[PDB]
Amino acid sequence: VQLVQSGAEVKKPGSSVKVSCTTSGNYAISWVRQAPGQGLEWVGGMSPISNTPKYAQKFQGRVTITADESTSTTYMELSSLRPEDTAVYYCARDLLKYCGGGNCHSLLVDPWGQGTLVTVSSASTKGPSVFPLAPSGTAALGCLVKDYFPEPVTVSWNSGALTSGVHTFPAVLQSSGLYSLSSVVTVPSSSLGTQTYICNVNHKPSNTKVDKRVEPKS
Amino acid sequence: DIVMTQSPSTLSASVGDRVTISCRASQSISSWLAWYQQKPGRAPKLLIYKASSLETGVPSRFSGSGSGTEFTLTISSLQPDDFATYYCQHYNTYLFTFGPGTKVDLKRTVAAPSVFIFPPSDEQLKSGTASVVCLLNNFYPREAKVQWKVDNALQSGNSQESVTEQDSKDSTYSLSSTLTLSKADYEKHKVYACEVTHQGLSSPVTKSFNRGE
Repeated sequence: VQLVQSGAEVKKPGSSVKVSCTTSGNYAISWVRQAPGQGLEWVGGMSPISNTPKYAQKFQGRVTITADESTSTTYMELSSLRPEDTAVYYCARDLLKYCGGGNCHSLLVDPWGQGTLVTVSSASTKGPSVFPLAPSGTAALGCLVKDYFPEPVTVSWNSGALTSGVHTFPAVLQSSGLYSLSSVVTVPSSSLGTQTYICNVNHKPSNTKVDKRVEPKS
Repeated sequence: DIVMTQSPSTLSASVGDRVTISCRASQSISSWLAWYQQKPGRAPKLLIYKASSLETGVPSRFSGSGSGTEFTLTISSLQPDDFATYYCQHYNTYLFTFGPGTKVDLKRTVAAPSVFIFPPSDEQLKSGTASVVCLLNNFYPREAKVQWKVDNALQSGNSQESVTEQDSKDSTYSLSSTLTLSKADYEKHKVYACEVTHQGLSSPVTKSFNRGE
């Protein structure tokens, strides 16, 4: 069994998005989202009892769920998009599972879809600026990868030859609407000034690649 | 109307421990309660429904109990696969409503962070902004406080933090805090400091620099 979802979308604030879920061998489908750093939030779905939509109160008046039985596909259309609607939207079958005293109950059962990311933003695709985090036992150094959109960037060190001690942090969304991240590495203090440390930054959406050597400051 | 809460928000435990986490409903919901497991960035998985019924294929170390307003999920011997966030969920014909989740991480010994501060690069300054970065490396547990001080004045509202997932080798966390100022504001002050409070440190550790030195 599989639920196949439509693809990731970048949408302007105020616009609407329509995400789809198609079953692989008709079920009632529900939608649950997860915004970055937040918990699971049920949006709405088709009821397996009434075969009509049910919505969470917070979205009532702004979401429409429909189903084309002829294509085994269910759709969630969310309008008047806001920044806080940026989230991964998952679909799942809402399946009647048991009854008690003549009342039957449905659950969101496995497997869910893989999720669809909807990013609500006015930002255009843009590659990052890369700045050194220069080093001052064990020393730390790094690269600040600033002002890119959308996610993701990747960072390697010394073209992949340096992996131990690396931490590449999750990106943060800045108030400007652009993402930023740092990648750091700890090395022996004695190696500074003899060895060369270069961060290799790739941002595929903008096809930007930047290499930045990170050295002690004079 | 119905509000589901969970406690504790976080739990640290060792492989082999007996773990119990709690879920509360703001009004009685009989046995209409399910539990879900979620690993980061992956779809959740149903564990328990009807408060105590194990979903098909779920390992029997999971069990649930409760009725009315108070529910619990118990893992009789926590296994490596079980570090995850657990959500309870009330279901009825009209809605589903999830609790906020409990994250279960892997216990290890306390480890204080190693702290580093990085001034803005001259190159970034040439474009009009100053990012100052404070790094807390390889610490445990997760709770940590970073305070930025600029000529002793405590900063608020102008920093953002990011944390790594627990490391698969040494079970630690690392954290960056970034203070962002305009070039003009950066040039109004001299001493830039990051003060870190963590229970592995008897006293907070401060790393600082003087602008332009």
